[PDB]
Amino acid sequence: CNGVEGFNCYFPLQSYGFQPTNGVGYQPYRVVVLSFAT
Amino acid sequence: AVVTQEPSLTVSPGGTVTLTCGSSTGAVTSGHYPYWFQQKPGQAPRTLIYDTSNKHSWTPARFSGSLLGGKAALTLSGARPEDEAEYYCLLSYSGARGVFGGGTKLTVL
Amino acid sequence: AVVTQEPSLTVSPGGTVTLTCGSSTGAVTSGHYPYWFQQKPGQAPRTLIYDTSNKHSWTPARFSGSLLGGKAALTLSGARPEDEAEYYCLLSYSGARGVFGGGTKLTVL
Amino acid sequence: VQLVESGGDSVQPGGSLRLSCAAAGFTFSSYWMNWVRQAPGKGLEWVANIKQDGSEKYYVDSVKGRFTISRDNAKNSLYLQMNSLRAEDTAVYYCALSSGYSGYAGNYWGQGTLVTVS
Amino acid sequence: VQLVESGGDSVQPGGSLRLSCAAAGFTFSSYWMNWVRQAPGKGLEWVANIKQDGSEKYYVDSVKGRFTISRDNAKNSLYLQMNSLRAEDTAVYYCALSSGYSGYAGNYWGQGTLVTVS
Repeated sequence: CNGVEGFNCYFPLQSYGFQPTNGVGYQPYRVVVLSFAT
Repeated sequence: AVVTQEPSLTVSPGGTVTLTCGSSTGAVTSGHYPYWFQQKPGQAPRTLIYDTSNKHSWTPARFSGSLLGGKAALTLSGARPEDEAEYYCLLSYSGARGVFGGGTKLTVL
Repeated sequence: AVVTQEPSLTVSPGGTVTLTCGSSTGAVTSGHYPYWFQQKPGQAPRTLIYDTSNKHSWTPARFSGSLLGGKAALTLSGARPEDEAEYYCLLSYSGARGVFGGGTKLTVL
Repeated sequence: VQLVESGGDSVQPGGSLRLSCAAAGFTFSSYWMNWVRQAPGKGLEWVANIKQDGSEKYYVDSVKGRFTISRDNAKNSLYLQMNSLRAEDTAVYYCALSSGYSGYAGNYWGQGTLVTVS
Repeated sequence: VQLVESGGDSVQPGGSLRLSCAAAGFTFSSYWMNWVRQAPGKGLEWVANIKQDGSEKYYVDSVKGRFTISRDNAKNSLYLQMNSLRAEDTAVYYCALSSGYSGYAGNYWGQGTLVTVS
């Protein structure tokens, strides 16, 4: 896996297949987390 | 050692694509570990799909290395003008002596 | 969308029980919000455990909605003849399209 | 908290059947409404669901495109219509009320209605 | 991951030509090394392969007995020699690196070298 993509050597990132017709649970969702004096 | 493909496909921008490939005998399965390549004019062929369904890092995620009814395919979820290219398939057989299909030309309307 | 269970369990009166359930992929966690049901002959299924470990008011406290090594379970601290029933598990997945296991029959010796 | 389910009958394959469930003793439009079926001698099969406000529906893939759910919040009830019903689809259908975290699985169950296809 | 291929030139039919490919940016003796040719106006033709350690070689039947592959793991490169080269064999030859399950087909491609026979 020394710089060469192949079997058992995968690129670490994968995109989401977001489409308007892709059910409910496969739709894109916007998430904001507000993590907790000024 | 015969592999065939649909000679050409025309797709409207944003439309889907189904490019197909297969052997004259048996059926295409994961055991053929099918490969798909994309070639633009003046360029070397570039592998998009390897080992049936694994997609390369340089390949747009709009492309999908799916299989059909005993056939290999390279589909698109929405084609763009940038995708105009000749696409090629390669299947393995009894060993590492693969056979390429005739080539399937993809254009965008 | 595959869920499996141990087909049956036999427990002596006063003995403990470990009924198990799980998915063919990944592991069962609280994110599957697992449910367990009890069905006696002639009766509708009744939920005993919901959302992993919450027990219902009509469920004997001898029952416990615990998790095991990447699996759901319904255990007993001491089984009684009144508990003879078919038990079922249900897991959530990508959405509210849950899958039931094959069913685990509990009898008392 | 009572769930009253009916509509099961003896029907012919290739046809359709509409089942229904009425809520009593609780508010309908505050919970998710589930459908589960059980063939005699078999375990439970997940069939379908519907969100509290009817904006979302869920089906087990095996009935997708054949089963439809609709509801009337003013009557505290829901309907499940199954088209192209198969001879193999002999089962007791059950209405269940989901008050859990996701609304995906029921806590309270009705008595069930028997659907026989011949 | 670069594949540098050369050796293509204008040659006469009935003679022979040795092509070569050098690896850069990656380990040579961990992957299979492929050869593919493309006649202008035509699709891709599979020509040959060689196993990671050189113990096995593969050819398309059409070049069997004419094409030979050898390699030097200390130079990170391989050579393809084609004997009894035909006038019909006008094509760009490409070097490709196979890191896949079987090693039969390449993932990475070089720019190619043109072989013209007249």
